[PDB]
Amino acid sequence: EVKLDETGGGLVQPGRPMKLSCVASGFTFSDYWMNWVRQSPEKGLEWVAQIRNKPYNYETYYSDSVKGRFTISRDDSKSSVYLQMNNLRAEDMGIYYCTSYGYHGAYWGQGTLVTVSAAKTTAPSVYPLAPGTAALKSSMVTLGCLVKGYFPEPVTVTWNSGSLSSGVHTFPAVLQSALYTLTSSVTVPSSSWPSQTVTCNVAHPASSTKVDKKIVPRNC
Amino acid sequence: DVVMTQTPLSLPVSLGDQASISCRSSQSLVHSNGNTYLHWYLQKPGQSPKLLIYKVSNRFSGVPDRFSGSGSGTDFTLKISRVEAEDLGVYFCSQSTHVPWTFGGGTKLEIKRADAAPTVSIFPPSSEQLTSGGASVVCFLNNFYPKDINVKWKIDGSERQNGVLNSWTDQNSKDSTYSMSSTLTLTKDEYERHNSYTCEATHKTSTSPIVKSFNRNEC
Ligand SMILES: O=C(O)c1ccccc1-c1c2ccc(=O)cc-2oc2cc(O)ccc12
Repeated sequence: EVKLDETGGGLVQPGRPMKLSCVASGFTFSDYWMNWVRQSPEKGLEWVAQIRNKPYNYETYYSDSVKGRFTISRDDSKSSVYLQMNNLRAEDMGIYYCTSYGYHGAYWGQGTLVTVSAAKTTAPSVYPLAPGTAALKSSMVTLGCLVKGYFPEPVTVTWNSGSLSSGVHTFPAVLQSALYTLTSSVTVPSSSWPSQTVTCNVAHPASSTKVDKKIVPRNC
Repeated sequence: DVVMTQTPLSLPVSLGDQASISCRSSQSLVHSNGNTYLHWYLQKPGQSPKLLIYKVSNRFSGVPDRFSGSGSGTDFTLKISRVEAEDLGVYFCSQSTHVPWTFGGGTKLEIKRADAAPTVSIFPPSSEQLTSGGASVVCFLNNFYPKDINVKWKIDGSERQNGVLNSWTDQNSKDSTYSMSSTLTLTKDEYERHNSYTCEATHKTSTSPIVKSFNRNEC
């Protein structure tokens, strides 16, 4: 099991700095070239920097877009790579992936979102979505959870501390009035609800918010 | 910068079908050391890119025998023998023979399946949102196919053309359907100026629209 654990992402004001870190385990780190690649809806996938290994003197390369503003470094003693970013602009926004490239293969970390904006962090407003008249669609029931007006991304949504997996739909966040709004549906066997308790748990790291709303029946 | 061109942009296929993705480079990808640094990745919805084929044709560890890489010079192709539902997602090629390393724009693999109509659910504001003085009306259109669908909201028989947010999921890895969420966000003052809220969908599986509604007072 290899893993590239990248951290240090988040919201940052334009012109300010940010530092990303990546810790590797599960493969011989010194045999690989480390690369940061970012991804944004606009330009898609773009390579930004590279730091070679020992045999190649830890030589570094950068793309024209970040040369002079970004510095990449590694520490083989700690199986880590770092990306120091300075004077960030809107065009630097995106998901940054830590990657290791070697002779027989390559691995990519999970990615960490870097948001470059002046806007302030806004906690989300979480509200449960119960049926107008809870009976039985077929052999199922659709329940929901609304995550309204937060900033920035991402927000994590799970159902029943995570125990409810199949039958869950978490829609992509949408930007409205400078704020994100997202929803999540889950369908459960009719005999299961409202018998047992179903609740969505929402986490918004940026504002350190952690909410657990139980989905109750509502005739209104 | 070496330019990577990927074709096609979208590739619909049925389970069992064979699929071909082509990738071309503006310059030769044969490195002076003699290797050809061209790789293929698959990015599944929600996940990061995973390496499939390395250096034109080497199947990476844990990759199914049904994926093969081929080509040379500046023309490379990626073949998938028999498409499974889990192969859904975007495929990218990259060259790392030249600095800067560059990626193709990706090819989305879509899985053609039998039509399925939307399972619609409408949700009126919870008491809690109303207390903050907000009124969001949510409507789910789950597991349908094809992706192409249309939703319309009608307030008191009239068509609302302001305050609606729509969001589509990517195609499902398990059953190949699509879902969609539609939210009508009104202030609570706005929400009490009317009575009928209707979520209306148009999917080629039905000649007549699929309608879901609720009345405020009827509640
Ligand atoms: O191909 C290699 O010999 C190699 C071996 C160990 C670490 C890095 C590389 C490597 C390269 C080594 C020398 C060189 O001149 C160019 C290299 O390009 C690579 C490109 C990759 O995608 C992935 C790996 C490489």
